[PDB]
Amino acid sequence: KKQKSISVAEFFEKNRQILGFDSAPRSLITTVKEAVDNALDACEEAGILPDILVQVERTGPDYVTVIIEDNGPGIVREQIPKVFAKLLYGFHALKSRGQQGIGISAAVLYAQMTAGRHTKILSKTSPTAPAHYYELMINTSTNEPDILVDEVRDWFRPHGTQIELEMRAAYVKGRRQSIYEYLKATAIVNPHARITLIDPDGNEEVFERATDKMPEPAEEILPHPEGIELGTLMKMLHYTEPFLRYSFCKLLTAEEICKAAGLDPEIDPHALGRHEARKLIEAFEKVKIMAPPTDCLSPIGEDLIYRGLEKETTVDFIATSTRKPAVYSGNPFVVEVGMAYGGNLPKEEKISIMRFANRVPLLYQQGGCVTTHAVEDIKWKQYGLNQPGGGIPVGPVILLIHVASINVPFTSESKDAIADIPVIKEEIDLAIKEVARKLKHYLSKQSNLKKRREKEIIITKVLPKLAAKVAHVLEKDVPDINPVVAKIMGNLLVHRVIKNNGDGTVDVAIKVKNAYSFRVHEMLPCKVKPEPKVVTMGNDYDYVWDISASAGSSKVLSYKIESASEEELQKLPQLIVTGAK
Amino acid sequence: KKQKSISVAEFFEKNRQILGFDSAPRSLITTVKEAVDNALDACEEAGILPDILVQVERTGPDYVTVIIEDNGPGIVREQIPKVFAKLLYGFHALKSRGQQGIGISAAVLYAQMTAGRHTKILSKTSPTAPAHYYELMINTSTNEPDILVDEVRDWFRPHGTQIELEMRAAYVKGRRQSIYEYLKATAIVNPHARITLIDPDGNEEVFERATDKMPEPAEEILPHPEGIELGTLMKMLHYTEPFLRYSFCKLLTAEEICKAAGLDPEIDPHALGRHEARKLIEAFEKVKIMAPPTDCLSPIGEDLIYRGLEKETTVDFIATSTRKPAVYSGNPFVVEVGMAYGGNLPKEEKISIMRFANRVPLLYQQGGCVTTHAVEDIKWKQYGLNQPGGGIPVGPVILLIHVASINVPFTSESKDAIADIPVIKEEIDLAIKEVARKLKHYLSKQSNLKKRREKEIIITKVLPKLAAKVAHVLEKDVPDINPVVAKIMGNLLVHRVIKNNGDGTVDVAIKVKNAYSFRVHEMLPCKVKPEPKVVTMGNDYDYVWDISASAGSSKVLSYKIESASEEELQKLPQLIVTGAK
Amino acid sequence: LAREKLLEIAEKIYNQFEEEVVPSVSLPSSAKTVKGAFQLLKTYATDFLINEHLARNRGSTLRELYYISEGWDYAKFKEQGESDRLIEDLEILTSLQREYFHMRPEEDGATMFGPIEITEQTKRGHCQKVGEGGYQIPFNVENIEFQKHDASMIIAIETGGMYARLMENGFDEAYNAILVHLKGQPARSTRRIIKRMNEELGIPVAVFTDGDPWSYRIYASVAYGAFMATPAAKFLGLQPSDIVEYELSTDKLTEQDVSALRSELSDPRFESDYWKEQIQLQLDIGKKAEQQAFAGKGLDFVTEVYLPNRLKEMG
Amino acid sequence: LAREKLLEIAEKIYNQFEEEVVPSVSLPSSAKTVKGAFQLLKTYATDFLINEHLARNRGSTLRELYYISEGWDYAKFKEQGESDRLIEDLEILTSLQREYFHMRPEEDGATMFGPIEITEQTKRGHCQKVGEGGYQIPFNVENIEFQKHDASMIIAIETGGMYARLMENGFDEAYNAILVHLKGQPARSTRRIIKRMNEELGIPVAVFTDGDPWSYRIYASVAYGAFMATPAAKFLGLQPSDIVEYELSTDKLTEQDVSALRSELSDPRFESDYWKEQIQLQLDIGKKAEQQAFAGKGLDFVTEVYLPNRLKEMG
Repeated sequence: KKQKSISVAEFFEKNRQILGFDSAPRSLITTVKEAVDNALDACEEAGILPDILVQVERTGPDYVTVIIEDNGPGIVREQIPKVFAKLLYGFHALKSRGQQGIGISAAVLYAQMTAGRHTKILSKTSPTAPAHYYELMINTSTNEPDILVDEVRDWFRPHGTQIELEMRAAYVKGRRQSIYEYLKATAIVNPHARITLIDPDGNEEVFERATDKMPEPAEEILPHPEGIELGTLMKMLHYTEPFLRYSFCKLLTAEEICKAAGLDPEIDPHALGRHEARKLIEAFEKVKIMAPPTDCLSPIGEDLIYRGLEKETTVDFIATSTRKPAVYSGNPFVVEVGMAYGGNLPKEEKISIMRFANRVPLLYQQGGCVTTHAVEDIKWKQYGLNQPGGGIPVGPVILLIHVASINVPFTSESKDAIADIPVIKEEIDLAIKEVARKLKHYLSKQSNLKKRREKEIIITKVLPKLAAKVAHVLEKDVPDINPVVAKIMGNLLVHRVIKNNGDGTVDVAIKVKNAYSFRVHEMLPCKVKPEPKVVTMGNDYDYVWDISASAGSSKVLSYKIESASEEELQKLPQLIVTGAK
Repeated sequence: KKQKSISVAEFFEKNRQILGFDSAPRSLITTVKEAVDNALDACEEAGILPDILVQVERTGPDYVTVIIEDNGPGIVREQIPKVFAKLLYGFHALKSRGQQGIGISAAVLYAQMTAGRHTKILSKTSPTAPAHYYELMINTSTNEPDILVDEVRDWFRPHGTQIELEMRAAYVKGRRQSIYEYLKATAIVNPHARITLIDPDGNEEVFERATDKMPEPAEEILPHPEGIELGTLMKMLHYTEPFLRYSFCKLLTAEEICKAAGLDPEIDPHALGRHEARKLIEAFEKVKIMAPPTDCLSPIGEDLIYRGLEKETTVDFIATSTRKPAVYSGNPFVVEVGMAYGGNLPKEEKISIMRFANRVPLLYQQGGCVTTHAVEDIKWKQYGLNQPGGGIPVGPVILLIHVASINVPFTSESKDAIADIPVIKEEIDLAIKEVARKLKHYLSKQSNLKKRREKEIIITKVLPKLAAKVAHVLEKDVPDINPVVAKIMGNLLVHRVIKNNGDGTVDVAIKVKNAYSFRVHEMLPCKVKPEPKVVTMGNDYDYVWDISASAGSSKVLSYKIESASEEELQKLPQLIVTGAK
Repeated sequence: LAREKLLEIAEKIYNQFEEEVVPSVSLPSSAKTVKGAFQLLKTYATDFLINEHLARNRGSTLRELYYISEGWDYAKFKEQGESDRLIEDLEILTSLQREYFHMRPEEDGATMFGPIEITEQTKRGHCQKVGEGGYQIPFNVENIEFQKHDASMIIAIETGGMYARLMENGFDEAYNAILVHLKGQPARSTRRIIKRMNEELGIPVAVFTDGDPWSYRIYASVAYGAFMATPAAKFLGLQPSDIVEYELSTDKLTEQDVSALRSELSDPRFESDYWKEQIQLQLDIGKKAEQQAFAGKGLDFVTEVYLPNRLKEMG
Repeated sequence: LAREKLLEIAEKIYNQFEEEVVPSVSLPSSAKTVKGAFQLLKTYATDFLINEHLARNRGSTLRELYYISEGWDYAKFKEQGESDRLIEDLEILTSLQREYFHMRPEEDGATMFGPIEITEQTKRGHCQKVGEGGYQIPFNVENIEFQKHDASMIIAIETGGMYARLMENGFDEAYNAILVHLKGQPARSTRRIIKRMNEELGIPVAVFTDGDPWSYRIYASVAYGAFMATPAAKFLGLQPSDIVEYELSTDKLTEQDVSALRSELSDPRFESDYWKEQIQLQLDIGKKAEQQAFAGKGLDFVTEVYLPNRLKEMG
C-alpha cells in the first residue's frame, strides 16, 4: 500500500477501483463495507454485543446520506483525524477486517469529494461527559486533515458514536445482491451483534440476534521465516534493531543460521548489504525449524455459526465444523465450514454459496476464489445433491467457508478472493466434506422415510388391485394379498395351508427375507409334525414351536385332524421382532 | 468556472461529470471532444485545411492509448504548460469551441490519473527546426505543472504536433452513437478539414473532404449592457479602470446613464459600492440604446453546409439556409439550418437530428435542447413528412441546427443543450421552416411524378379491360377507350361521331377539362356546319375550324355527305398545346 | 348444373361496363386509380372463368384460383390473398353467396345422422338408416331433395366424440332428432344447411357445444354471421348454469379466455340478458367445462339425463 | 359386435394376475413400486370398462375415458395424459391395435370415392356411383365387406381441393382408380384401409402430396409407422424431379423446413437413395411447391397430363 510522497486526491482517483468505488452500486456498499467493521472492531475490544443502526436517505437526483450509529466506546477527541483519515505507515501482524486502515478514510474522501459536504460525526465516551459533534474535512495538498467544528451538542443517551455521510453513489439496488446481503452476511457471521437497517423510503430489517459471547480475543505476533521475502529484509534491517531471538517468534537457531548465509554469529544488525541478503533468506528455507504459533487465531465457532444461520434464515437440516488451525508457508490459518439444506431456499438448482474471509464477507465475482474452486473440485451427486455441470453442485443448499490468518492470500490486489494455495484448499476440502457427509446422513435418512411411506400405499394399493382381479374374474376371490405384501417390505411371512380328507393335514409354513430368532405359538383342542413342544392350558392346548431362520430360509411345520371347518379362524402369534417382543 | 484556492485533483473528481467523464464510454470521447478542437482552433488561425489523424489502440484489460496528430503550427516550448494544463482566470468574449480553456487539460489529467503514464507530446514549428518531444505531468498539490523531458527527436516531416494519451476509458463502443459519429459530425460541419481516423483493431474512415475556404475570421468584442448582471459590476469595478465609453461597445449616453442610477457624470470608477450597484444596472435596462454589433460572428455557410453533407453521406434532395444575425438580451447570434432527405437513410420513421453549437457538436440527451424542442413545436405531416406523434416528425430525413454567439445559453451547467430563450426559438423556427418548405416543393414535385406514371399504366390497363369486356360480351367491340382515358388525364377529347342515311351527317365534337385556345384542321374531298373556314390544296380540301373553349366547355361541330364508308380513316390535327404547337 | 338465376346477374356485372364506358368514368361500389383500376381488371379473370365455365360444369377452389389466374397476364396474382376480396366482393355486388358461383372450399362438412332420406342432382355425371359417417353435405346447399320428415328436432353438437357416442347409444329413433357434427367453426356447407331447415321446414334447432367461449362463438357463427343462420334457435349446450348444479369435474382457465369474456359483453353482439346472465356465471365460477364430461357421471348418462332433462324446459 | 378373438387375450391380461399373485411379485413388461404399482391398478379401470362392456356394444373415446374414469377412486385420473400410455400399452401387450378394443378417436376418416360397393355390419342396431362425400370409413377397419372390384389402382391425395377437383373432372371411370383424401397426417381409419387393400387385394397404391416435407412424411406415416402401411407402394406425388421440368410457379421456403430436410436424411428412416436423390433436389432448388399448382398450366391439366404422364413410367 506504499507510503507515498506528494499527491492526495489523485492516489484515490488512480486506485479509484483497486480500492473499491468503481460504480454507483459499489460506491455506497464500500462505505458501509467499512463503517460497520470499524464499529465491530471497536466494541469487540471492551464494549459488548454492539448494535448498529444504519440508514441511507435519498438526497436529490443521485446523491445519498448514510447514518451509521455506533454503540461502542466512542472516540477520543484528538484521535478523530487518526481514525477518519488514513495516512499512516511502518508494524502489526495480527488477525482483522479491512486490509490495514485504508478503511473509513476512503469513505470520508469519496463523500467529501463527490457531493462535498464535510462529514458529520458525533460521540459520547460515557454517561456524564460532553457529547462532541465534529465536521471533518481533508482539504487536499496539505495531507494532514483540518478539523472545522468542535462544539458540544446536548443529548444522545451517552455511550456510542454516529457518522453521517452524503455522497453521490447508489444504495437503491437491493435485489440482485448488494447491501441487504452484506449486512445479512455480516449478520450471520457476527452473531454477537444486533444489526438494524432502515433503508431509504421506509422499511426495516432487524437482525436482532444473539448469544452474547464475545469473539475469541484477537491476538498479535512476530513473524515466522517462511513467508518473509525480499521486501522484508530491507524493512527489518534498514530501520530497527540478535535480530533473531528478538523479532522472529517461535538462540541455538540464531548461531546455526548465521553460518548458512555467510554471516558471523556475532556481527552487527543494520547496514549489512543488498546482495548478502539473498543468502541468509534461504538460510531459513533449508533449515526448517520447530513451529510458528497455534495459540494465535480466533475462529467464529462451531456453535455460533450454527446459530448464525438458524436465526437469520429458514433452513431444515444444518451442520457446522471448525477445523483445527492449519498453516502454510509461515502464516497460520483456520477454516470453518457450515452448510444448510432446503426450506425457504430455492426450488431447483442455483446453489448459493456465500464466502467469508477473516470475518469480512465478499460478494464480488466468485470465479477464481479458492473457495468456489474447492467447491467444484470434489464429489457431487453421489453424496446427496443431484446436480450435473462440471463444477459447483446445485439445488436448495447454502455453503459457508471461512479462513483466518494474520495475513491472507488474496488474488487480485484488492481483497476479493483467495489464491489457490496447495496447503489451503487441501484443508477447505476435507472441511467442506466434513459436513458434506453429515448431510448425506440426513438425506440418507430423510429420503429414506419416503421409502417407508411409498410402501404404506403399496399396501392399500396392492390390496384393491387383487380385488379388482376378482369382481372381474370369477376365481374364488382375493387370494392372500399378504404373501406378496410381506415379500415387499421383506419381513417374513407366516401362513397356514390347509387340506381336508378322511383325515386333516394342516401345514404352517414360514419364510424370511432380510436374519432373526423366532418363537411361534398356536392354540387348539388336540392334534395327531416336524418336532413339537407342547404346554397345556384350560382345555384346548398350545403348540409352541421354536425356530431361527435367516437370509432367505424357508422352513415348513405340519400336523393333523380332530374336528373340522371351524379351524379357519385364528392367526398364530410369535415372540421376537401378529407378534410381540 | 471559478478561480479556486487550494485543491487540484479533487476539483476534478468533484466535477467528475459536470466536466465530462462519468462513464467508460464518454471517458474517451471527451478526450477527443477536446483534442480535435484545439487543432482546428489552432490551424484555423494561420495554417490551412488542417488534417487530423486520430488513433486509439487497445492497451491491456480496459485502458487505451489515443494518438492525435496535428498539422497546425506546432507549439512554443514555453507554452506547453499553458495549453496542456488549465489554471487560468480573469477576459475574452469572442465566438469558439470548449467553454473556456478547461479543454485538453481535463484530458491530460484523467489519463495522468487513471493509468498514470505522464503524457507524450511531439511538435515541429517549421521545416528547419528542432522537433521537440515532451513528457508532461501535473503532480498535484503544487498546481503549476512539472515538465519532465525536453529532448530533441529526429524526424517527423516538420510542420505539426501529435499527442499520445493512455487512459482507462472505453472507445470500443462505436455503434449506438458515440465516436465515429463525433468526428463524422465534426467532419460535416468543418468542411475545411481532412479527418482520418484509425480505430483499434484495424479499420480506417477517411473524411477527406474539401473546398479550402477557411472559416470567417473569429472576432472579439466588448460587452453590451443587457446581459450584464450582479457578478459583472463586481468584476468591472473591483479590478480595472469613463468606465462607459471604454469597456462597453456600441459619451452622450455616459452622462445620461449616470443620472438614472444616482451617480454624478464625473465621479471616479472603482470602490463605488455594493448597494449603489443594483441602481445603475437598470440605468441601462430602462434606457435601451442603439445596437450591439452585427459585424461580429462567423456562420459556417449556406454553401459549405451543403457540401458538408453531400460529401459525407448519401442523400437525395438537400437545402441549406444561413439566416441573418439575430440578437438576444445582449449576446449576438446567427442560426443556420440544413436538411437532407432520403436515400442511404432509414426506411420508416426514426427521424435523425444532429445539432450543432458554435461549431461544436453535441450527442447527449436531446430532451430539452432548444433545438429538439423547436423541431417539435411546428407543422409536421402537412408539409411532407407523414409522421404522427405529438413532437418530432419522423421518416428518412436528417436535420442540422446551428447557433453562434460570443456566449451561449446552455441548460445544464455542462454545455449539452440550449435554454429555451424566446428570441432564439423565435428564430430557429422560421429557420427550420426556411427549408421545411424547399423540401415540400421537392416532394410536391417528386411524389407528383408518381402521379404521372400511375396514369401511364391506367392507360395500358383501362385498355385491355374494356377489351376483356368484349371477347366476353358479344357487343360490337372495344368501344372507344379514348373518351374515358382522355377524361382521366383531363386534357380535352376530340372525336368524330358519324351516321349514314340517304345523306351523311357527321359531327366533330370536342370538350375540355383543365382552359386554352385551339386550332383544328380536317382534310377531305368536298362537303355539304357550325361556321367553316376553308382553304384548298391539290384536290381534296381542308376545313379548318377555330375554337377557344375552357373549364368544362363542350362544343359541337357538324357537316354532310359526298362519298361513303371509306371515311372512317383519319384523325384530325390541331395547332396549340395528334396535334402540334 | 343450374346456376342461371345468378349467371344472369353475373353477366350484369359486365353490362355495367359499356353503359359505364361509352358515357363516363367507371366506378363500382371504387375504381379510377392504380389499385382501384387493377383491382378491377381482375371483372375479367373473374367473369371469365365463371360465365364461360358455368355451362361446362367443372368447379374449383381458392388455391387453384391462385393458379388458373397465373394465365391472364396484366391481371395475374402475386398472392392468394386476392382470392378473398374479389370472391368476397362478388358476395356483395351480385348478391350471391360465394358458392352459388361454383366454388368449393377448404374443409368437409361431413358428419350428419337422422331419420330423413334425400338426393342432390349434379356431379353424378338413404338418410334414415346411411352408414355411420354417411352423408357429407359437400360444397353446396342448394342441390336439394327431401320428402321424408319423421323427426321433429335437429341437433347441433361439436366433438370428435360426444357426437360419435351420441350415435352408439343413439337418439335417432325413440327420440326424433337429426344429427349434425361440426368440428370447430362451421362455415358454408354446414350452416346453410342449418338455416335451410329453419326456414323451409319450420323445424327447431339447438346448439350443444363445450363451455369455452370458443364454442359459445360457434352458436354466433350460426346465430348470424362471422344465408347462414337460424336466429330463432336456442343453446341447450353446456351453459354456465347447467353445470353448477350438475356436479361435473372442471378445469382452470387462462388469460386468453378472461380477455375473451369481456369481449362477448363489452361488445354486444347477440348479447341478450340471458347469454349475459349465464356468461356472468363464467366471471364467477372461474373455471372451464369440457363437453363430453358427462361421462364422469355415467356413460349412459348424456343419452339419458342431461339432454332430455334440459330439453323439456325449452328455455 | 365381434371382438372376441381379442376379448380372449384381453382377459388373459388378468389371468397373469393370480398365477402372478399366488406365487410371487407381479411384474409385467415394470411394477413393484408406487408409480409402477398405481400405473398397474389403473388393469382394473381398464379391463373393467372393456371386457364387461364389449358384449353390451357401446363404444367410446379418449376424453371420455378421462371421465368414465372419474368413477373408480384409488384409481381415477389426474390428467387425460393417461389415456395414451395405458391404451398405448394395450397395443403392445395384447397385440391388438387400439381400435380392436372398441375405441373411437379424434377426427373423421371421410373422403373416399371409387368403383367398388360394400357394407360394414354393426352400429345399424353403393360405393360405385355413393354421393360426393359418400363413405366416411369410421373408427374401425375390420367391419368389412367387398365383392366388386372393377378398378385396378387406388389413389392417395391430400387437399381440400386437388381431391375435390379430382372428382368433378373425375378419373373414377375410364381411368380405374379408387379415391381417398386424407387431410394432413392419416391415422387409423384411413391407413388401416390403405393397408387392408395392399394385402387382401394385391392392388397397388400411390401417394400424391404437395412438396413440403410435411407431406413427404405423410407417405412415411403410411409407409410404415409414426397394421398401418403399404410399403410396396410408391410416390407419384409431387416429387422434386417432377417439377423442375414441369415449369410450375413456386414459393420461398423457411428455416423450419431446411432443418426438416437434414432430418429426413441425417436420420435414415425409409431414406432410400431415391427419396435421397429427389430430396437432394430440395437442397438445390431452394423453393417449395404447392400441390394444386398444376391449375396454373390449365384447369383440365392435372386430370390430363401429370397423373397419366408420370403414371406410365411406374418408377
